[PDB]
Amino acid sequence: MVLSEGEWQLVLHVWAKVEADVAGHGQDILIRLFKSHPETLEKFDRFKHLKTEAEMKASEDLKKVGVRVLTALGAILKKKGHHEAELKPLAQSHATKHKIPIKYLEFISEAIIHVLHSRHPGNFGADAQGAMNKALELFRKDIAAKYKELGYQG
Ligand code: HEM
Repeated sequence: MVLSEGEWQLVLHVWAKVEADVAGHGQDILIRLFKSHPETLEKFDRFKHLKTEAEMKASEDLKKVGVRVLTALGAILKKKGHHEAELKPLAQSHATKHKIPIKYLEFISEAIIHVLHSRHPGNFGADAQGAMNKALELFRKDIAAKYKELGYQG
């Protein structure tokens, strides 16, 4: 798939608002994930222990990870589709070290859209949301293809 410049602009425009507070958004997206799809939390040996949303909120470690998640995602989005190089090492670690199914990338996508929707209503109307969904869809499809090449495709 291919996004139009207009669609990229909508993505980048909300993203710029996310960038005003990476850590806070990182935290909101992960907690959202963990709450909606608790099975995802099992994938994190580091966080597995966290029982309640309050604990999750208090975890500096969880916060730290959210920043790394968003930072990486942000770098990919800014590439506007030319993200081969950035994807490689991400696909390698997620497929071979972390074993993260495409399904779970679907769930995080859903959490991202949910949080942007809540926090940036004015910059996240139907068009912007559609643009974001395409971008996240393109990410997922390219990562899936890499998984396959790497022997995981799952
Ligand atoms: C938007 C998609 C995601 C991006 C951009 C992303 C990015 C990252 C990055 C950059 C790191 C550090 C380097 C590395 O290990 O690759 C990381 C670690 C990790 N990620 Fe992803 N990831 C995403 C989705 C997920 C999902 C959905 C899960 C599981 C449900 C997952 C599980 C992990 C785990 C368990 C680690 C290592 C955590 C630790 O021991 O600190 N990630 N992730």
